[PDB]
Amino acid sequence: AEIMKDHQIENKKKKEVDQDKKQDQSMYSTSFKRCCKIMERMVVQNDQEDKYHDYRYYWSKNEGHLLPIWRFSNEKQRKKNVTSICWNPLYPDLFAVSLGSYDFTKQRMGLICLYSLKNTTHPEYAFNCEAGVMCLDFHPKSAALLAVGLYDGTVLVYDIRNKHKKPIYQSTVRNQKHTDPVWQVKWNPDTSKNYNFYSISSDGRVMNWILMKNKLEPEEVILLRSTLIGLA
Amino acid sequence: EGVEKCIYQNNQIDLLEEYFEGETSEHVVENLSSKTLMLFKDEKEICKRS
Amino acid sequence: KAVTDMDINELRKLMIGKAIINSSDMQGDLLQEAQDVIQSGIENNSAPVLNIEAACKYIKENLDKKFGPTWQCIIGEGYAYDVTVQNNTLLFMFYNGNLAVLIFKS
Amino acid sequence: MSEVEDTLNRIKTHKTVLGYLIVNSEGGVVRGAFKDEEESKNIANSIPLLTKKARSVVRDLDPTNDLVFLRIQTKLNEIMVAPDDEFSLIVIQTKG
Repeated sequence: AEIMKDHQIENKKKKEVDQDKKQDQSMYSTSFKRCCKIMERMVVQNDQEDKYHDYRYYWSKNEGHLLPIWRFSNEKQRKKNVTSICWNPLYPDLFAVSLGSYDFTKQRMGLICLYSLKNTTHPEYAFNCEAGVMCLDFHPKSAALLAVGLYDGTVLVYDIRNKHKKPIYQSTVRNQKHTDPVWQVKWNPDTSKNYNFYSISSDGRVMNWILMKNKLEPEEVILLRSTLIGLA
Repeated sequence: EGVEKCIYQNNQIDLLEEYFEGETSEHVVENLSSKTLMLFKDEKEICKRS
Repeated sequence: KAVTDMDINELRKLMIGKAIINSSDMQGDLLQEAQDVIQSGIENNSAPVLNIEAACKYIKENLDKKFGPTWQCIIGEGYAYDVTVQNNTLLFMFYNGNLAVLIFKS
Repeated sequence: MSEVEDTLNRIKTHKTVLGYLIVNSEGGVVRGAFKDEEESKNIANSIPLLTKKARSVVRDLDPTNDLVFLRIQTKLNEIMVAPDDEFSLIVIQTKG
C-alpha cells in the first residue's frame, strides 16, 4: 500500500460503485461470474471424471477402434440438423456447431452453439438467427471473427468478444446478397486487404465479402455456368 | 500414487481458461451521424436574406 | 513498468531501509524516540545472518535505561499474541519483508 | 439477467449436488439452497473461516498469488469453494 502511494503511477481502478440495489439481485455479476462459471465446470468435472480420465490418455496391427465419449444436444433443438461444424484456430478446446434445417420443405429458425470441451452440459455461447444456419467458419488469425451463412442467402458475421450477441455485419439486397441458400462459407487467410470472407450459394455465384466500417463490399469471384437454363 | 492420480486429472484440461479473456470487440461498426447543435436565424426582416 | 514490473522478490531487494507502522497506542512523541533506536539497533546486530535473540538483547536493555524498568519487546516472522499493557505504553511496527516488531511496557 | 442466476439454477438442478450456498464477505447467507437448515447454518458459519485460513496458507508462500478456487475432498462428500472479495460460492457434491 505504501509502495503504491510512493510510485501514484497507474492508480488502481475498479471503483467501488458495485451493483448495490439492496435486494432483488445484489451484485451477483464481473469477478463473481468467473467464480460461478469455474464452479459449474468443476462440479461437472467430478461427475464426468471417469470419462475425462478416458478422454486424455485411454490410448484407445492394421486395425482401428473409435470410442464415442460425450454427446452435446438440447431437447428444444432436437428438430434441427447439425450441418456445418468448425474448431477455433487459437483454442483447440472451443469448437462451434451451427444447427440448421435440411429437407427444404420443413424450415425453422437456427441457433449457433459454441460448445467448450470444458463444459459439456450446455453451450458456452448461444446465437438465435432468422433461418437455419447452413455454413459456419472461424478466421485463422483472429478466432473471435465468426463467419455465418443461412437460408435466403444472407451472410452474417459475429464476434464472440461482444456481449450483446447481435450480428456485427449483415448482407442485404443493396449489398448484392445471393438468393436461395449459402451451403459453404470460408475465411481467406490473407489480412493485407482488411478481412476477406468467401461464400457460395445454390444460385451459383462465388462471392468475396470485405469487412468495412458499417458496410459490406461484395465482389463476384466466378460464375458456375451447355443446353440448360440458368446458372449451375 | 494417490497424488499422481490427482495431478493426472488436473492435467486433462485447464478448466479455469477463459476463451477471449481481456481482449475487447476491437473492430466495431460505427455509423456516420451528424448532430445539429444549434440553428441561427434573422427575426422579422423585409423578405428573406440568404 | 512501475507496480506491474515490481515482484515481491524485486520489492524486498529494491528497498530494505523502508519503514511501515501498523498500530500505535503510544503517544506521538515517544514513538519518534523508540522507532530510531530499534531500526539502528537491529541493523547493527543483524550480523551476517539475522540473530533474532541478539536483536532483542539490544532493544530490551536500551528501552529499560531509556524509559522504565519492566519493558518487554519481541520480534518475529509471524505470530499471534494477546498482551495486557498499561495505557500509552505499546508500539507495533513491522520492518520491510518478513520482520514483525512488537514493543510494550508492562 | 438469466446469466449468473441461471448457471446457479443449473448447477443446483444438476444430479449428485446437495446444494449451492453464496456466503457474503462478512460470513452472511445471500442464497442457501440445501435440504435441512442445520447443515446450511453450519456451512454458513464454518466453511468461510476454513477458506480465510486456507487463503493465509497460499498467501504466506507467495503474497502476490491469491486463492482463485479451493476444493477439499472428504470420505463421503466433496466440498468446493470459489472465493471472491465481494462474495464466495460454496457447493457440496457427493463423489461418484
